[PDB]
Amino acid sequence: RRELKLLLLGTGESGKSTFIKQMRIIHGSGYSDEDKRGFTKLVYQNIFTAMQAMIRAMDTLKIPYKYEHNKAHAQLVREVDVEKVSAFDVPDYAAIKSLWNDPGIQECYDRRREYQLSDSTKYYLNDLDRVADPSYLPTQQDVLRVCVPTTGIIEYPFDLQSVIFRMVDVGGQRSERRKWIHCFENVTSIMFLVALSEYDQVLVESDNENRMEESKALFRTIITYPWFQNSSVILFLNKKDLLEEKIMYSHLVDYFPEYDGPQRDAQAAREFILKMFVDLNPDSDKIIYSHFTCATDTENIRFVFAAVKDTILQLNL
Amino acid sequence: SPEEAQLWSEAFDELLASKYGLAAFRAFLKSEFCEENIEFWLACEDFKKTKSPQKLSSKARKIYTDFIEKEAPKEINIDFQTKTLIAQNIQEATSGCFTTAQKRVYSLMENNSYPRFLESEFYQDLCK
Ligand SMILES: Nc1nc2c(ncn2[C@@H]2O[C@H](COP(=O)(O)OP(=O)(O)O)[C@@H](O)[C@H]2O)c(=O)[nH]1
Ligand code: ALF
Ligand SMILES: [Mg+2]
Repeated sequence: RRELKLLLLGTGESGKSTFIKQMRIIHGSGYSDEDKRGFTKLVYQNIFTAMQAMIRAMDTLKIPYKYEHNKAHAQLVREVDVEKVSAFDVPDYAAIKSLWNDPGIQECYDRRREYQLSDSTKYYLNDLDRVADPSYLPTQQDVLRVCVPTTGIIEYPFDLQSVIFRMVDVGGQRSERRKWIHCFENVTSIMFLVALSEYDQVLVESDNENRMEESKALFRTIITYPWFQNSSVILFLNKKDLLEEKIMYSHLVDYFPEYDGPQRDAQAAREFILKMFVDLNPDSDKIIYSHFTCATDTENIRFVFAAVKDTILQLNL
Repeated sequence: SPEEAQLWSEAFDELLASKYGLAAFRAFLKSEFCEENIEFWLACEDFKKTKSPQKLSSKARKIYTDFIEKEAPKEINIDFQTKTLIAQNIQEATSGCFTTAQKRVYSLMENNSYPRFLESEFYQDLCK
């Protein structure tokens, strides 16, 4: 029992619980054929919760539905309780089927930056047929895409060959940041995560406020904490595969006007992103490790964590 | 007994139904500092059955300041949209003001805390 405590940190939905699950895959318990069935209920609710949100936007932004009977279908969807869901109806399938292909709702999804929408929404809704199949088993890729918030703090222990890494899963909202206090004891590493996609979005806990300016200032304060100067800080610029989607239309120059680099480059933009985060360090003697990651990609995760496993073991041993 | 307990695995309402178990799951939610959500629901379960307008406008200010208000002691984890919603109804409060987040918070436990409780060792050693 050689133990080292690690901390997974980041602003609301930078992809923390996704790592916890990824670690359970590569070096952990694994997700067998039976266990995948437990998720089913949520995957549904996620699509419901994914959809419900887009209906409120039709009220909010004032975008009109093209086919007027789609309003009655969305009205049926509005009144379905997200909690009590257990099996998937054909009508609710058709209700969801219909509205997704509605071009007004497709226009409502173009502007998902203007309100709250789980980014795994386009993942679930283009393969509805597979899901709405009564004998549907969720793949391993489907479980990663699930949108299940983490409230409070959690210890998920994993035993690697040479060492037992104790990871700390935590809640990434301002409301849950008061709790983080109870685990800062005995720390060897922080794994700070930042959603590369969330550069144009606004936070969940408030209005008219940019998420990366949240992630920047938050990151900044974690460093400054003096019980962490004898602990290795690792940055993780997550959701890089979404950044490639996002960068193509939304311009980073409309949000961080300093950027001298070129628009429409998934690389050139992210190489400036890491510079803003790594420009927030007071301590010159302390060094900042950084990896780019696609948290829902198990092969990309297995190379970053192996290179990081070697990074940490060389430090404290 | 070890059967009353094994009955709770079935669904999340079976765990709420028993009295002993309601104190232990709290003792576990405490052990993951996410008890503010369980106490809130029972604040809503006692709120939903409240009758007189006097008790409806005063109890409504107890729970808000606790779980909702910005930098509230037991601030449950929820959005700004549901917090804006419940911020306009408290004046002339009614049984179905909070339910917006009550159901969110129940979902927050069924999909996160409760499953972990069934994998917990304190639960499983109770099941023999
Ligand atoms: N496309 C993409 N989606 C991701 C990635 N990481 C996480 N997600 C999704 O974003 C959501 C948030 O993940 P989570 O780990 O809960 O972040 P947390 O809220 O900070 O714990 C989940 O629904 C994931 O499916 C990524 O690298 N790429
Ligand atoms: F935003 Al989180 F776990 F940090 F859902
Ligand atoms: Mg999480």
